[PDB]
Amino acid sequence: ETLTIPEGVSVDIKARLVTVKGPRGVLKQNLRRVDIELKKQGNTIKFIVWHGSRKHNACIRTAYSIINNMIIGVTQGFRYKMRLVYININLTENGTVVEIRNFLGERITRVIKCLPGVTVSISSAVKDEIIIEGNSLENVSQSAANIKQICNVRNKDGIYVSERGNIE
RNA sequence: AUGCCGCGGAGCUAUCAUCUGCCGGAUAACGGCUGAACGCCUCUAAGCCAGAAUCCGUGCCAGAAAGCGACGAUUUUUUGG
Repeated sequence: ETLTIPEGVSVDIKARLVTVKGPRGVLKQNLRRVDIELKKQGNTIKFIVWHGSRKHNACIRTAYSIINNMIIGVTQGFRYKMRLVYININLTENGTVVEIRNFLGERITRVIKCLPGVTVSISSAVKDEIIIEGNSLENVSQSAANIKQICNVRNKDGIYVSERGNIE
Protein backbone atom coordinates (compact mmCIF):
# COMPACT_ATOMS: atom_id res chain seq x y z
CA GLU A 1 0.00 0.00 0.00
CA THR A 2 1.89 3.02 -1.34
CA LEU A 3 0.60 6.43 -2.43
CA THR A 4 2.82 9.16 -3.86
CA ILE A 5 2.52 12.75 -2.67
CA PRO A 6 1.32 15.42 -5.14
CA GLU A 7 3.42 18.42 -6.07
CA GLY A 8 2.87 21.58 -4.02
CA VAL A 9 1.12 19.89 -1.08
CA SER A 10 2.82 19.66 2.33
CA VAL A 11 1.51 16.66 4.29
CA ASP A 12 3.12 15.98 7.67
CA ILE A 13 2.65 13.49 10.51
CA LYS A 14 2.31 14.99 14.01
CA ALA A 15 0.71 12.59 16.52
CA ARG A 16 -1.52 11.27 13.71
CA LEU A 17 -2.65 14.80 12.82
CA VAL A 18 -2.63 15.67 9.12
CA THR A 19 -2.48 19.36 8.14
CA VAL A 20 -2.84 19.10 4.36
CA LYS A 21 -1.96 22.47 2.84
CA GLY A 22 -2.30 24.04 -0.58
CA PRO A 23 -2.20 27.41 -2.35
CA ARG A 24 -6.02 27.36 -2.51
CA GLY A 25 -6.90 26.04 0.95
CA VAL A 26 -5.95 24.09 4.06
CA LEU A 27 -7.60 21.02 5.58
CA LYS A 28 -6.98 19.18 8.85
CA GLN A 29 -7.92 15.78 10.27
CA ASN A 30 -7.21 13.69 13.37
CA LEU A 31 -6.43 9.97 13.13
CA ARG A 32 -6.77 8.64 16.67
CA ARG A 33 -8.31 5.44 15.27
CA VAL A 34 -5.39 3.61 13.59
CA ASP A 35 -2.46 1.73 15.13
CA ILE A 36 -0.35 1.64 11.95
CA GLU A 37 3.02 3.38 11.86
CA LEU A 38 3.41 6.21 9.33
CA LYS A 39 6.74 6.86 7.61
CA LYS A 40 7.95 9.34 4.99
CA GLN A 41 10.66 8.67 2.41
CA GLY A 42 10.84 12.30 1.26
CA ASN A 43 8.64 11.54 -1.77
CA THR A 44 6.03 9.01 -0.56
CA ILE A 45 4.20 8.15 2.67
CA LYS A 46 4.17 4.52 3.79
CA PHE A 47 1.97 2.55 6.19
CA ILE A 48 3.78 -0.11 8.24
CA VAL A 49 2.34 -2.90 10.40
CA TRP A 50 3.91 -5.94 12.09
CA HIS A 51 1.56 -8.90 12.62
CA GLY A 52 -1.31 -6.96 14.18
CA SER A 53 -4.95 -7.83 14.64
CA ARG A 54 -7.34 -8.51 11.78
CA LYS A 55 -8.96 -5.09 12.32
CA HIS A 56 -5.68 -3.56 11.10
CA ASN A 57 -6.48 -4.91 7.62
CA ALA A 58 -9.50 -2.60 7.48
CA CYS A 59 -7.53 0.13 9.26
CA ILE A 60 -4.97 0.28 6.44
CA ARG A 61 -7.68 0.67 3.79
CA THR A 62 -9.54 3.32 5.81
CA ALA A 63 -6.34 5.31 6.33
CA TYR A 64 -5.51 5.02 2.63
CA SER A 65 -9.03 6.11 1.67
CA ILE A 66 -9.13 9.14 3.97
CA ILE A 67 -5.64 10.22 2.92
CA ASN A 68 -6.82 9.96 -0.69
CA ASN A 69 -9.88 12.05 0.19
CA MET A 70 -7.62 14.73 1.68
CA ILE A 71 -5.33 14.59 -1.37
CA ILE A 72 -8.18 15.10 -3.83
CA GLY A 73 -9.85 17.68 -1.58
CA VAL A 74 -6.87 20.00 -1.18
CA THR A 75 -6.58 20.49 -4.96
CA GLN A 76 -9.97 19.68 -6.50
CA GLY A 77 -13.49 20.40 -5.24
CA PHE A 78 -16.61 18.62 -4.01
CA ARG A 79 -19.45 20.26 -5.95
CA TYR A 80 -22.83 18.99 -4.73
CA LYS A 81 -25.90 19.29 -6.97
CA MET A 82 -29.17 19.41 -5.02
CA ARG A 83 -32.31 18.90 -7.10
CA LEU A 84 -35.80 20.03 -6.09
CA VAL A 85 -38.86 18.06 -7.23
CA TYR A 86 -42.48 19.01 -6.54
CA ILE A 87 -46.21 23.70 -4.44
CA ASN A 88 -43.38 26.09 -5.29
CA ILE A 89 -39.98 26.03 -3.59
CA ASN A 90 -37.38 28.74 -3.08
CA LEU A 91 -34.17 29.48 -1.17
CA THR A 92 -33.59 33.21 -0.64
CA GLU A 93 -30.89 34.03 1.92
CA ASN A 94 -27.38 35.43 2.33
CA GLY A 95 -24.17 34.42 4.03
CA THR A 96 -23.56 30.92 5.36
CA VAL A 97 -27.13 30.56 6.68
CA VAL A 98 -29.56 28.85 4.28
CA GLU A 99 -33.32 29.29 4.70
CA ILE A 100 -35.97 27.14 3.00
CA ARG A 101 -39.57 28.30 2.56
CA ASN A 102 -42.90 26.81 1.45
CA PHE A 103 -42.30 23.11 2.12
CA LEU A 104 -45.49 21.14 1.39
CA GLY A 105 -47.52 24.32 1.83
CA GLU A 106 -46.12 25.06 5.29
CA ARG A 107 -45.46 28.56 6.61
CA ILE A 108 -42.57 27.99 9.05
CA THR A 109 -39.36 29.76 8.03
CA ARG A 110 -37.08 26.97 9.21
CA VAL A 111 -33.40 27.89 9.06
CA ILE A 112 -30.26 25.79 8.57
CA LYS A 113 -26.72 26.46 9.78
CA CYS A 114 -24.03 25.22 7.40
CA LEU A 115 -20.94 23.44 8.67
CA PRO A 116 -17.63 25.35 8.80
CA GLY A 117 -15.76 25.52 5.51
CA VAL A 118 -18.93 25.17 3.39
CA THR A 119 -19.99 28.03 1.09
CA VAL A 120 -23.07 27.34 -1.03
CA SER A 121 -22.79 29.16 -4.35
CA ILE A 122 -26.63 29.36 -4.54
CA SER A 123 -26.33 29.92 -8.29
CA SER A 124 -29.56 29.68 -10.30
CA ALA A 125 -28.08 28.47 -13.59
CA VAL A 126 -30.33 25.38 -13.61
CA LYS A 127 -33.95 25.47 -12.45
CA ASP A 128 -34.52 24.07 -8.94
CA GLU A 129 -30.82 23.24 -8.58
CA ILE A 130 -28.45 24.25 -5.78
CA ILE A 131 -24.64 24.05 -5.95
CA ILE A 132 -22.90 23.39 -2.62
CA GLU A 133 -19.13 23.83 -2.29
CA GLY A 134 -16.90 22.59 0.51
CA ASN A 135 -13.24 21.62 0.76
CA SER A 136 -13.85 19.11 3.57
CA LEU A 137 -15.43 15.99 2.06
CA GLU A 138 -16.71 14.76 5.43
CA ASN A 139 -18.21 18.14 6.36
CA VAL A 140 -19.84 18.73 2.97
CA SER A 141 -21.28 15.19 2.94
CA GLN A 142 -22.67 15.66 6.45
CA SER A 143 -24.13 19.02 5.44
CA ALA A 144 -25.77 17.53 2.33
CA ALA A 145 -27.20 14.66 4.39
CA ASN A 146 -28.53 17.15 6.95
CA ILE A 147 -30.21 19.21 4.22
CA LYS A 148 -31.94 16.11 2.86
CA GLN A 149 -33.05 14.95 6.32
CA ILE A 150 -34.38 18.38 7.35
CA CYS A 151 -37.21 18.16 4.79
CA ASN A 152 -39.02 15.10 6.16
CA VAL A 153 -42.46 13.64 5.45
CA ARG A 154 -45.24 12.88 7.94
CA ASN A 155 -48.63 11.26 7.26
CA LYS A 156 -48.12 10.64 3.55
CA ASP A 157 -44.40 13.85 -4.02
CA GLY A 158 -41.04 14.57 -2.42
CA ILE A 159 -37.51 15.88 -2.81
CA TYR A 160 -34.55 13.52 -3.23
CA VAL A 161 -30.79 13.80 -3.77
CA SER A 162 -28.89 14.07 -7.05
CA GLU A 163 -25.39 13.45 -8.43
CA ARG A 164 -22.22 15.41 -7.64
CA GLY A 165 -19.75 17.52 -9.60
CA ASN A 166 -16.20 18.87 -9.58
CA ILE A 167 -14.60 22.25 -8.85
CA GLU A 168 -10.98 23.41 -9.15
C1' A B 1 -76.91 29.96 78.95
C1' U B 2 -75.56 34.90 71.97
C1' G B 3 -84.03 35.82 72.88
C1' C B 4 -85.73 36.39 67.44
C1' C B 5 -85.62 39.11 62.57
C1' G B 6 -83.45 42.65 58.38
C1' C B 7 -79.28 45.12 56.86
C1' G B 8 -74.49 45.08 58.40
C1' G B 9 -68.50 47.80 57.80
C1' A B 10 -63.53 45.31 59.18
C1' G B 11 -61.35 40.53 59.06
C1' C B 12 -61.51 35.67 57.10
C1' U B 13 -62.88 32.97 52.95
C1' A B 14 -64.91 30.81 47.78
C1' U B 15 -62.52 26.18 40.32
C1' C B 16 -69.12 30.79 44.71
C1' A B 17 -64.14 35.74 43.36
C1' U B 18 -59.34 37.39 40.93
C1' C B 19 -53.99 36.92 39.34
C1' U B 20 -49.60 33.90 37.89
C1' G B 21 -47.41 29.16 36.38
C1' C B 22 -39.79 29.18 31.58
C1' C B 23 -35.85 27.29 28.48
C1' G B 24 -30.49 24.74 28.03
C1' G B 25 -27.75 20.29 27.78
C1' A B 26 -27.18 14.72 27.80
C1' U B 27 -29.82 10.94 25.84
C1' A B 28 -33.43 5.88 24.85
C1' A B 29 -36.00 3.99 20.50
C1' C B 30 -34.79 5.56 15.78
C1' G B 31 -32.91 8.15 11.34
C1' G B 32 -28.04 9.83 8.81
C1' C B 33 -22.60 11.25 7.42
C1' U B 34 -17.63 10.07 5.85
C1' G B 35 -16.13 5.04 5.11
C1' A B 36 -13.56 -0.01 5.17
C1' A B 37 -13.22 -5.04 6.31
C1' C B 38 -16.13 -9.18 3.22
C1' G B 39 -12.12 -4.80 -3.17
C1' C B 40 -19.52 -4.79 -3.97
C1' C B 41 -22.69 -3.34 -0.20
C1' U B 42 -24.47 -1.45 4.44
C1' C B 43 -26.36 4.36 10.17
C1' U B 44 -20.67 1.40 13.04
C1' A B 45 -16.03 -1.12 13.14
C1' A B 46 -13.37 4.81 15.18
C1' G B 47 -15.82 9.27 15.39
C1' C B 48 -19.45 13.13 14.33
C1' C B 49 -25.07 15.02 13.88
C1' A B 50 -30.39 14.83 14.63
C1' G B 51 -33.62 12.84 18.23
C1' A B 52 -39.26 11.62 23.59
C1' A B 53 -44.01 14.23 28.35
C1' U B 54 -37.05 10.45 29.55
C1' C B 55 -32.63 12.14 32.76
C1' C B 56 -29.59 16.26 34.45
C1' G B 57 -29.61 21.40 34.59
C1' U B 58 -31.80 27.41 34.29
C1' G B 59 -35.67 29.01 37.21
C1' C B 60 -38.75 28.31 42.19
C1' C B 61 -38.60 26.62 48.18
C1' A B 62 -35.31 25.68 52.45
C1' G B 63 -30.46 27.18 53.80
C1' A B 64 -25.06 23.21 56.67
C1' A B 65 -28.63 25.51 63.44
C1' A B 66 -20.39 22.38 63.99
C1' G B 67 -19.95 25.62 55.36
C1' C B 68 -18.26 30.48 53.91
C1' G B 69 -17.43 36.09 52.28
C1' A B 70 -17.71 41.55 52.62
C1' C B 71 -18.93 45.65 55.60
C1' G B 72 -20.24 48.93 60.35
C1' A B 73 -18.76 50.27 65.75
C1' U B 74 -15.38 48.05 69.03
C1' U B 75 -17.95 49.19 77.19
C1' U B 76 -15.01 56.47 78.26
C1' U B 77 -11.89 60.68 80.84
C1' U B 78 -15.71 56.04 87.23
C1' U B 79 -13.81 51.06 84.85
C1' G B 80 -12.49 47.91 81.12
C1' G B 81 -9.94 47.49 76.47
